[PDB]
Amino acid sequence: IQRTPKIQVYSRHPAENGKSNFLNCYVSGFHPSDIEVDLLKNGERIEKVEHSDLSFSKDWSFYLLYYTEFTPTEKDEYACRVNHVTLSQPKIVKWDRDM
Amino acid sequence: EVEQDPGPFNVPEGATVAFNCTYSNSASQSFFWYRQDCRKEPKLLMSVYSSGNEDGRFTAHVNRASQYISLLIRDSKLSDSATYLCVQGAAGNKLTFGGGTRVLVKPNIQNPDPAVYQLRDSKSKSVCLFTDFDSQTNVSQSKDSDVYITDKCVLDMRSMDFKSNSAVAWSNKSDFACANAFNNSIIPEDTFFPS
Amino acid sequence: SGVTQTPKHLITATGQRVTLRCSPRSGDLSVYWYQQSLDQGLQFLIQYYNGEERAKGNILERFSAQQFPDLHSELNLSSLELGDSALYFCASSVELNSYEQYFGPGTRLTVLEDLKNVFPPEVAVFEPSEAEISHTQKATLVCLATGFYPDHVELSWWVNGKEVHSGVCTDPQPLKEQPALNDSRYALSSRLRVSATFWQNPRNHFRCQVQFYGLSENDEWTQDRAKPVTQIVSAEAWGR
Amino acid sequence: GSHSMRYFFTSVSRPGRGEPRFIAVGYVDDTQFVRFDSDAASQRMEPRAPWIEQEGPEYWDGETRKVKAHSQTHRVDLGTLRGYYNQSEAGSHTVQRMYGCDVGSDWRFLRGYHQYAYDGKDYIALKEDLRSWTAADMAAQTTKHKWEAAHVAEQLRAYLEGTCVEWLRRYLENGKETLQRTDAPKTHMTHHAVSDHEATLRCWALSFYPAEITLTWQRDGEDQTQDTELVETRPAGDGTFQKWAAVVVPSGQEQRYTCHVQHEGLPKPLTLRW
Amino acid sequence: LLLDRLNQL
Repeated sequence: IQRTPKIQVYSRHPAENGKSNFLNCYVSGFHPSDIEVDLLKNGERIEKVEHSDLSFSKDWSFYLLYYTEFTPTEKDEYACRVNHVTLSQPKIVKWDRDM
Repeated sequence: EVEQDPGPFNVPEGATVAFNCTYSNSASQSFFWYRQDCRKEPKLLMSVYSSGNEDGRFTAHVNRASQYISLLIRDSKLSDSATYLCVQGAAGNKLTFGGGTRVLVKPNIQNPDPAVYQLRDSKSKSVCLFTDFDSQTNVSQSKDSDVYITDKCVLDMRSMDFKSNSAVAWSNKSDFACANAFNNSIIPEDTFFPS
Repeated sequence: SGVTQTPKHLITATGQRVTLRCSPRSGDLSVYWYQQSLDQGLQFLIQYYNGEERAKGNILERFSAQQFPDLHSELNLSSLELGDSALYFCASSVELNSYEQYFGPGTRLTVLEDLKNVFPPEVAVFEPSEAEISHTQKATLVCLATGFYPDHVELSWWVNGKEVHSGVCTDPQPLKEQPALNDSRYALSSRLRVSATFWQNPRNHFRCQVQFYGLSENDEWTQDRAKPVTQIVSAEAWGR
Repeated sequence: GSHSMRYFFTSVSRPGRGEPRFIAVGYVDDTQFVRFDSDAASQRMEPRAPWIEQEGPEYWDGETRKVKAHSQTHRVDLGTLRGYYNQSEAGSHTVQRMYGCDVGSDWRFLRGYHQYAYDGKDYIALKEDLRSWTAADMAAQTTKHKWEAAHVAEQLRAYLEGTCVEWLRRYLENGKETLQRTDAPKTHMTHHAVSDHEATLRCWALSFYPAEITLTWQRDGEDQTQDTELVETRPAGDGTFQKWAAVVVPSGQEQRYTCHVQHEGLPKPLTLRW
Repeated sequence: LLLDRLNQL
């Protein structure tokens, strides 16, 4: 069985320009567990990103939280790139602070 | 991490005997009782994975609060005389054995007839046979060297429905005599000394 | 077949090497070695699974083991010491990580300082007393085994060519013929009791048999006496 | 409140590249408290909550030895299942295992679990009576006959009804300041034009613990399913959770709609209106 | 606390 990741991109706390925060990319519902997830700042990959320990839901599908400390600015763009065997091309999901 | 009572527990035939074994690590959660006859291999008697387990005349019980394991033997038979090993499983793969509890089931001698008899060599020598005494009689070793006395031993004529205690004494001394062989033991006052 | 082990008994001198062999239960892939001593009880040495060493107890450098493609195992002990005297138990289990370990019958190893003092037993049978027959209508035969060393002996009673267990008691431990001396030889007694009428039938034959385990025929013997090899010593009596 | 302890194990083969990757995680409720990673440097069970760090070295030594034995058994399992399914020796495959227990508000045993999946498909599962098995296909039937003959369910039940709830209750007390806490949702509603005549109302719940929550939309007092959307509850990364629910409404009618949030931390369900 | 007892598929 394979399943396609769901992807949400969001800050840990309400985004305030100039105030330190955490940028999160949450992938869930996917199988097998092999997956690439990167945080992007203006299209460039962020180097120091952490992630939670591999875990799974009651239906055996996996979920992971990727995250990194960041200070949002009015001008800086942020996004999450996800690649997985179920995806024919990589999914990029932009962070939308006013959702 | 496994400490049990060494014994020997002397149990009247048909009685109930119980002993404890304690474990040190509160995370331990798998235990067993093993039986081992002298110089033979340890054999699983019963497992205990939860609060307890009852298998027939045997009953084991894990007091997870007290951190000890118990075994209970109801209507003790002479065949229950053995060493009982308290056994802990760790990590899923490793057994840790306690030093063992020895239990000796004593026969209920209905008609004790304590006597000391002289047996002679089949092919020429003699030996003293203290026999038919109640299981409360203790046979001691002799202070004198060159005087050999064995422990009490229970035999069982199954077909005759008869059990008997005996001990054997022998020496190579001229001054050795069956009337004097067991003088270091408290023997029944009505012991038969046939001339 | 269950768990089997060879040899059953080994008598050796300090400084020698020995090999213990174990064939696990058919279908079992794990084999375990255990050591049972008087001073520390049953202790886990080492486990193999499908040819690979997998868990290790407090096994000494001079101990080494192996599981072969046919899954039998070999335990090799070198530079033997007095302290290595022990019961060595093989065990097997189906799975890698299991508490369901089935034990073999054991190999008994005795390490002596030298073999100067190994001795087979002398075995003698003693007929019932007339006093006991007339007093109890029962008849007790006593078998003595004397002057053996070490104490690897098995005593058995045989009536009319068939081994008996009813009405027999053998001492559980040999006694020291000289308790003050270490290396003292041992004695062992057994009784067999029958009805007076069964002893009185002259067609009944009684034999006390002592299997003694000692030196192998391929052991060096410098002493001035017959070589104390693994042998049976017996004594007999007929009914009367 | 009722409570749960869960252990989750993933083993992924990588033939030619060493032993399988093995990750074990332990949870109380929605709080992770331990992990092990076969590829990490420590080679130890590691604490992931503050209240588990108070356990001494005996606890950590013992959980490390157990979790490493778990990894070795599930490494053998990958090999076994490969044979069961007559699969090539080359490919990567995944064995997952979960076990744990639920307790009620009196912290007494409610139910236990012990179940496996292979390549994301159900393989074998202990049934709710803790005495029988659900085998998902014919390889798993082989396991089930073996486990029935070895009376595996009986030994699992001793853990699930006993040890598992005893240690769950230990963690609930030692960790009471965080495990027995409820963080109430912080709530607000956002609004977006979505067409020339429609708008999206989004009802937000932020910073709540535990993860269980209910977000509902009503129109003129009636619960509304048409044109609503629920996002999966997600971790904030600080131990609390986040969730939103949105509905598309005719523009000019925003004020006939209300969002309704229920959560254990709320003394009374909240009602939000645009 | 982990379960110690392990059984192979």
